Amino acid sequence: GYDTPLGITNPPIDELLDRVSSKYALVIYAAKRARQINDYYNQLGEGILEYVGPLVEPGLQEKPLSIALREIHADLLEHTE
Amino acid sequence: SNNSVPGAPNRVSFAKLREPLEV
Amino acid sequence: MLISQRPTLSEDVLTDNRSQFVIEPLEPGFGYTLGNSLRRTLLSSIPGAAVTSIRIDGVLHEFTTVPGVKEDVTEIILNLKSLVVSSEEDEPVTMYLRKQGPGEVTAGDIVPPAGVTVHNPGMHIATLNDKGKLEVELVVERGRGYVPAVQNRASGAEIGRIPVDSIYSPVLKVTYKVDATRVEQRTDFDKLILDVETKNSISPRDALASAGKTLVELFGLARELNVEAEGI
Amino acid sequence: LISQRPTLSEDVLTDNRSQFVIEPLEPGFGYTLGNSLRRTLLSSIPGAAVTSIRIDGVLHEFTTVPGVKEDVTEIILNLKSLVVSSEEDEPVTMYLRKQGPGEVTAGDIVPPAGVTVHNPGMHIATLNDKGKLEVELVVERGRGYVPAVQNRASGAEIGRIPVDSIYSPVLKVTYKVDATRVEQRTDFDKLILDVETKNSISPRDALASAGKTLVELFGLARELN
Amino acid sequence: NNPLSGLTHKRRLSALGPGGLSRERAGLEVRDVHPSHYGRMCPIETPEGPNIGLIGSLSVYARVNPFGFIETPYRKVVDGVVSDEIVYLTADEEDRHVVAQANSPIDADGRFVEPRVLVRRKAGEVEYVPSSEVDYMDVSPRQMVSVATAMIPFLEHDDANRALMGANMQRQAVPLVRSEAPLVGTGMELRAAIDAGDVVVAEESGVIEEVSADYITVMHDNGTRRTYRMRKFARSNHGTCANQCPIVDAGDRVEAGQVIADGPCTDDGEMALGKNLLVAIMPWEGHNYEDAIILSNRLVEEDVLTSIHIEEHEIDARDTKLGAEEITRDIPNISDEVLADLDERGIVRIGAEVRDGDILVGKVTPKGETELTPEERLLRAIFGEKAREVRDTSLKVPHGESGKVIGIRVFSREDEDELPAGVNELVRVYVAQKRKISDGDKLAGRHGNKGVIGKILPVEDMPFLADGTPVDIILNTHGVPRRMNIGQILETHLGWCAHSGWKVDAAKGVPDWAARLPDELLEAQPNAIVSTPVFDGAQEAELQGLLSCTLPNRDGDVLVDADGKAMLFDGRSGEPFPYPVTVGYMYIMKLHHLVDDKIHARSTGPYSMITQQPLGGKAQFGGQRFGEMECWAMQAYGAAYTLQELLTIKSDDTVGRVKVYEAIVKGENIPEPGIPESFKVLLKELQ
Amino acid sequence: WLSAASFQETTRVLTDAAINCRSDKLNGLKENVIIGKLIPAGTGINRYRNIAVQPTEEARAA
Amino acid sequence: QCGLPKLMALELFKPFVMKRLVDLNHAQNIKSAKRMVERQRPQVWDVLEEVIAEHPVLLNRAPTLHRLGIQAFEPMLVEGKAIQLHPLVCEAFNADFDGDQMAVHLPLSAEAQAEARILMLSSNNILSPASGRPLAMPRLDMVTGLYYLTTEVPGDTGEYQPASGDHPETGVYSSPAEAIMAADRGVLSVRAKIKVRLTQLRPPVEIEAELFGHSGWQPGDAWMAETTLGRVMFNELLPLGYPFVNKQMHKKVQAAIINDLAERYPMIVVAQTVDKLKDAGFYWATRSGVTVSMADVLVPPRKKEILDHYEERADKVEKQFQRGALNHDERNEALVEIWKEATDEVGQALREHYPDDNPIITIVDSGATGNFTQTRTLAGMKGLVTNPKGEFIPRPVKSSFREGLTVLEYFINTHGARKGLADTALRTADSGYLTRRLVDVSQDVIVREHDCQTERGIVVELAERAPDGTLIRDPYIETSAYARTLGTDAVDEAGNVIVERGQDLGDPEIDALLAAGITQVKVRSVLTCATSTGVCATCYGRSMATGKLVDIGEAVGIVAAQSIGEPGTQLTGGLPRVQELFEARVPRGKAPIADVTGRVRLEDGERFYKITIVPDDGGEEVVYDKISKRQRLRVFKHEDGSERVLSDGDHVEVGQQLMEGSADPHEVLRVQGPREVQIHLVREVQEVYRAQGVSIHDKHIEVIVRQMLRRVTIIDS
RNA sequence: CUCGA
Ligand SMILES: [Zn+2]
Repeated sequence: GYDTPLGITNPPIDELLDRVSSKYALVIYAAKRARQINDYYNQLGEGILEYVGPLVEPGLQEKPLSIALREIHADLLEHTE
Repeated sequence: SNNSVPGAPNRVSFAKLREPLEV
Repeated sequence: MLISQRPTLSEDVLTDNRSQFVIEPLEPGFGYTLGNSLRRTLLSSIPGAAVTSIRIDGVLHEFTTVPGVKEDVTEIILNLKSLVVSSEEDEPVTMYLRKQGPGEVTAGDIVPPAGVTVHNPGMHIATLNDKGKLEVELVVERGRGYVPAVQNRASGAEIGRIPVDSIYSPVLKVTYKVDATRVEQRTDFDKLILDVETKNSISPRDALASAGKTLVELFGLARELNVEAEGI
Repeated sequence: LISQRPTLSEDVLTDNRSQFVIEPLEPGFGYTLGNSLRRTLLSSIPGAAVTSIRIDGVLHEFTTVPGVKEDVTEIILNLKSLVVSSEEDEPVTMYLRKQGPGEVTAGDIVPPAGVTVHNPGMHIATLNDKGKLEVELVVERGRGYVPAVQNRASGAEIGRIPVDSIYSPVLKVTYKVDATRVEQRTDFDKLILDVETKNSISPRDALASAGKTLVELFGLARELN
Repeated sequence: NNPLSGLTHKRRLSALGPGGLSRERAGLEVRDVHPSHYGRMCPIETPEGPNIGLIGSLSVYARVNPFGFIETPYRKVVDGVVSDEIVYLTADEEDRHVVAQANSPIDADGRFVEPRVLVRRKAGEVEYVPSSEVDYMDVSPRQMVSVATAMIPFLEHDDANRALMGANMQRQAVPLVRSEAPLVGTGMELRAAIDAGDVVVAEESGVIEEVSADYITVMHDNGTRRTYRMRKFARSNHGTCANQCPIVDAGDRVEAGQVIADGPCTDDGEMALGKNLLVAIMPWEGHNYEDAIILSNRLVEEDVLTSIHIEEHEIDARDTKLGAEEITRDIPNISDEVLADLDERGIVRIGAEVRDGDILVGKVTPKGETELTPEERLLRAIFGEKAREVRDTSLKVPHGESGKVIGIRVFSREDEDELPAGVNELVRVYVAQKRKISDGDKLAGRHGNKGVIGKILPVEDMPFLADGTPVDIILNTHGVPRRMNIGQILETHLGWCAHSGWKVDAAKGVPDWAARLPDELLEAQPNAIVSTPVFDGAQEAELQGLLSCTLPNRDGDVLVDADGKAMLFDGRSGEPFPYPVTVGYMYIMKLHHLVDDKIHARSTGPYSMITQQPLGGKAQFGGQRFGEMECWAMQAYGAAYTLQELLTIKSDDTVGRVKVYEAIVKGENIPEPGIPESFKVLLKELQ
Repeated sequence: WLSAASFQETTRVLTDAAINCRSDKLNGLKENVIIGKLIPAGTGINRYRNIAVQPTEEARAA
Repeated sequence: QCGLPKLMALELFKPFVMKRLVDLNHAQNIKSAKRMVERQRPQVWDVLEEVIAEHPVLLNRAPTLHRLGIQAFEPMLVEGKAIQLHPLVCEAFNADFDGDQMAVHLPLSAEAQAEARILMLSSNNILSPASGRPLAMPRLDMVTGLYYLTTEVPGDTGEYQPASGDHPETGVYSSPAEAIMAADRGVLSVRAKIKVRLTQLRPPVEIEAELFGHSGWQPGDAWMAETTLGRVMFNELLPLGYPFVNKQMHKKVQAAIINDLAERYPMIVVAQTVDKLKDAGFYWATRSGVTVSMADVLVPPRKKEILDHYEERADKVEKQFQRGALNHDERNEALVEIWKEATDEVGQALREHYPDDNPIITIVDSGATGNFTQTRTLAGMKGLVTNPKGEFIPRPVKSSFREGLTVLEYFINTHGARKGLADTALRTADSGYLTRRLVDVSQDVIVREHDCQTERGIVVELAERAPDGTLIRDPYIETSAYARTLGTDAVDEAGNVIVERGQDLGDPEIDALLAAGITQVKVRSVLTCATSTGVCATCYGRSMATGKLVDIGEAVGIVAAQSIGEPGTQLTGGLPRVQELFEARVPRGKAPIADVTGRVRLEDGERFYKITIVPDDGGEEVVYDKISKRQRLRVFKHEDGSERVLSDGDHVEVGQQLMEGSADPHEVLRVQGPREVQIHLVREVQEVYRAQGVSIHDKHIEVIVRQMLRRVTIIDS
């Protein structure tokens, strides 16, 4: 019911506020998952017990914050308050 | 004309009042 | 001059008769130069056919209401103006539309003479009242662009004939905008976006190809002067 | 109301100005054609200009030459008015040697084979008894306006002084249309294009270059997907 | 900055200083205009910062008596009759009489036309009074304004606020490569340029014997010769280019006191603080939105607003504890390619183009062995480079600087040059940059109408007139009727009439509007220069009449209407604009606020030794200050992590900032912030 | 006393702070800003700060 | 989006660029990768574009008055050396383009980028947190561009003509695309009124009911409209399904639409719709013919006649001063009222003489910018100017800036102009000082609980009922009633409750109580919130910026302090009055109060004033002593007559203001209680900001007063 | 010290 979100407005901030309780809680969900994806890309060539890789298909040279923000949008993560 | 004392370009003034004392 | 290569044309198909075209990338700032020219060429220089004047039986000096139908006069003229049609004869062609009895009139209930083609037979025209009858004569001509009804005053005979606005152009609505695209390091190069919504007489592809042909011929008049150089 | 193919006929006003009438055109079509020609004329017409100069006694723009009234900056500004054409389409050098007294004009330049100066009367510098001016002038061929190429980007050494290059040979372009709005079956627009150049090329040669530019360009819509 | 800024500075009246008052000890009463300031201190020209009212400019005709008070001239009125006898009165002497306004209707003999005339009285009272009561009257209308203020045409149509900015920004004009005198002037530009002292006036009459770009020689009538030397490409106090050019030619008779050569911001002896630009008053696609400016690229192609700037770079070779710093081309671990622009001494050569980071003076300083990092000593062992006990301390080009090296000056203790004790060599390198007008550079007019450059369109995109000539500058219309500076509109109208010329209908007598105009104004050639003196000059009746008889162009067509508007064509689409637009010529100045200087950015860099926080200022390569109010904004957003990141690892965390830089180049994640070193210092100070 | 000494009357606050021997519980916006802790507001409160994110058991083949 | 220079982004992202230069093997090691960025090798510009991709940055313009003084943007590499800022965020930054500079800050950690992407992004902050009304809306050129095409012109070409004679109805188009083709040829004007068959715009809810009603209008269904082509083009900008608005787009109309779009439609739709309004406004502002010329500055026709009539009255008052019949102090006041009435007559002579086609009138009347007072000064007369004393000069500036002031007129004008700029530097210092005092007093006020469950609240005057029976909307609904939450069910005369307890008072939910006859609501307030330290979200209410209930953890105290201190730049009461209230000073007015309810005993004289009150129940007489220089407030006596000047025999209530002025808030506490003194401080502060054109929700004022009454003193240990 | 918003 809206034009295609371009750039940093995707995913739409409205839908992201549904899997989460508040604006502030979405920040921690995305940031901690972004650190997991970044640790996967840095521990992919060495070691085990590496963090879970990108749950969704990542785009080329996509920032871990963006991947994490789509995994949150696709209902692929949990939480613990 | 405006300021016809040193040899400047002829700038024409919309002057209605005369200048009694120069700067 | 100097070579300016790699300008391409892509098409995104929104609907069957509405597409978006992108010409990318163009030298700064050629998108603006040809943006308004492509639009005006589409909207005003493609041959098409449309209704020039109509005449309704029973409507002589009133033009307020038609007895036997719910729609008044101007509402009949509107949905008749949106009737899409194509003809192979350049001279004007007269068609007749007649249907009696309670029911509904469509553009399929029209009888088209040989050479003309009605492309929207399912278009509603009029609702016929109980024991209702509607006779109307349509005049179809070829032309280009949009000509007001006032100039069709001579086409109607002095006997209850009313002239209508002629939407000759097969395309309906065209808009354009220019954005920026960096090929190498500079971001000055232009990206032109054309949005053309056309009737079902022709697709947006052929409408653009027709505008290109007529433009190459137009600027060809200037090219024929000397045939000098310029980078491609 | 059917088609008649449009016609383009030329009218000359001076040696570097001509009017062009194009008729008949669809109503509302004349303004856009005149613009698309004006925009292509003012920007994308090939021409030649001086890229860089080299004066013997100087090493940069911000200095003077003994005996000349103008500093090197003012001499370069006067050389920005130079109109020149070149057949080589490659870097080529012009020379200028003049001993004072007297005035150095554009006619005092000795152009190599292929290039030619189109206003031999342009003032360049004023020289007295002690004045001597020896200048080399590199002339390339391009289009539009390119700023002075840096010495770090080029291989030019310290002596060379790069200059801005104004390659466009057209000077002033405008248009007017006459709309036939008499309510009848026949309405049409007549475009009157006005083109003034800088004696480097004739006005019809410029319009021909803008013609081949737009014929080539608009041919992109004709190819199918 | 420009000759006018220097002249105004020598005529400043400052209340601050010893024996005066402190800035903290100056209420709103010391700063505002006093009725005794009439004809003595200007009520317009004063800064708008914290020094408002504390710094004034002396009025034009004002002078100082040996007592210390300021005298201003007046015309002594005998018995209601204006006399040419002029006497200077002090402040209290003026209060003991009553004076008539300068623009009083006066008979050719001297008697006032009206019995009651506007007269100023003691305690700032303005009222009508009998003609037999007027004791004195003002010399000139502009008697109360300053030199810079007297340079604003149609000043009487501009409110005091924008007039203050108009005069203050004229002193900020940048001397351009070539100078154009304004079409619409006031007459003050000539005396302002000559009395400034940045031109070359002939002391004695004579003929020009020899003229060069270097000097001018004058052969006097008695037989003696005086030679004036031109100041060429000299750096001013503020980095502008002070460059004088000869005007006269060989064998020209020149009278005494005549300008034979003019310098920066001067054209034929008049102040040329800007250029005449073809202006259109219309909004244009939002690029000129609220005070932004749209410019034609012609001003870039033709160096209309190009200015020369010169920077001074300096470095010295001292005696250190372990030897002496030496200026040498031999610099450790530097290729022959960076040192390629240096001569055999280690100095950059004249004429070389230097970007930022390039070496200007190669200086090496000896560093002790006991001052080496463990890694640096290992790195020295794994490369076998012995005898490199010196480090690099060369003079490099700062960030944002680039230009041609135009001059070098070397001072050596070895060569009898007296340097401060402990210095062996001193080198100064002058770099000149040619700055074209750029997006973001600040332009302004004479009526306080300022704005930065938001967009420089190609010459074909510009809205162009009927004959194809595109406009040069587009000014948003919304920012005109708020500021109450209609003078820019009236200047635009008169400016066009000056560019085109006019011819008043002489048949059937002189028309009723041009009855007050001098006979020299009834006809004007294109590109004519005119004067609108302050509080005198052109009236709107005469201006409206001139627009009606503007001269046609070369084709014989009149482009602007009697209303002053003209029909423009959209250069982007081709369709003419639906309504006529005001078009004319306005004098635009390039102010000394250029993005080339005001841009700055920093990843890391120097830190203050005591507080371990990043340095300040662009010149020190410092960072921006996230102040107290900015922390309230982060807290208001709830951006806790962004706020902690700003105040710890990005500022004064000694170990956190290094581990953040490593984590970025490693691709790792950002580590956890530590304890700010500034908080450690606070505790050690409470102790 | 640390939030007060940074507002107004620094010496008047530090004198009474040392006489009364006051101890400051570092739990406030102004205090955490000075020492470098996360402010107890917004994304800094313990409700949002200590949160564990784990993917749902669904995963791709590789 | 924002545009930063390439040379700024390279240094800002320098370590990130070095990392990528060494990954793509443009550089051997990280050491040489640094030398490449310092030397600006051509490879870095291709690498830099990959780096800044979707990495937000922070833009800041000092002074940072409110939290929107710093916003997050998506950087876009642009040439040149200037920062490119969006035209809609100019209002928040208070940033014109006359030499302003902004600071850029790059968030590094994942949490900081997430805080910029979600919390600080410019698109997620369209509404003002202080008032809830939009900020990123058309403001200058944009409102003029929209106001242009949404104008009905009676004589415009292509206008609809009724069927008469042999020709039918002229000016009825089948499709808006046809109307566009008509406007292209030159037959139809964009502002001409016509009839168009629309098929992709929902009709107004008025006419949608009669055409369909049973089912909503569907994209594809047709209907006729009597608008202009421009008004149709304007309605295409707002999202599909929005009710067609056939109004003229004033700034107020556009603000109302965007406010309604923010309440109902989601965030991303509002951000994209206002981008469409921006592009459309700038397009038509270019072609709206808005221009300033000397011809468009029309002078009053009766200019000489009006001034000669008041010069006559001024000469008569001057002659009435020559015979000594008027005091010198009274002559000035007499001439002031003569010239104040003169400037009003010249101002009225300009409104009627100026057409509405004139661009100077179109700018002011479309809400673009400027007053008519400025227009009057431009074309009519400056009027009475002030000397550095303060009172108006007995002689006005008769000339207009179009005419040209005289030497003495200009000189006397500068007196008020310079002191106008001078005190502005001092008034901003006291403003910022008050602001930082409010910041420190409420810095730790956080939302820590969802609902404290206290049924306590306060009564809000929703509306007032006229004597005839009509209910008049209260002026304080915006700042005191909207965005509240209920603490008591609203009951009308019937037993049914219109709105439940704990429901956010939206825009239609206020009209529900308005049309129900009830004129008073009991709403949850942050004053009554019984929480240990912070405040609960239910008592706070709707976050004005978020448009929903405030989230737990939002530092509403700092937001409140910024909301009050941001408009403190413009005051005259005045700014010292605001400091008299927040510092709990014994005010200058020092108005008395009724300590006990009862009967008034007015014992007035001329040497002094003394008033007693007989207690309505027991007690003894309470004697006061007041100076005769004050005057009694017209107290709403029990007679229901609000203009009842307090004479003896009136029935005043406890804690009733006696004489005019400002009652001592210290004494208001020890009379009516903490609950009432808080309400006094709230709407007393609110009267100062309301009397200046600033709308601050009472919510923020209440957050400060809650901190003033958190402490009590000890009487007995 | 001076200036810019
Ligand atoms: Zn609560």
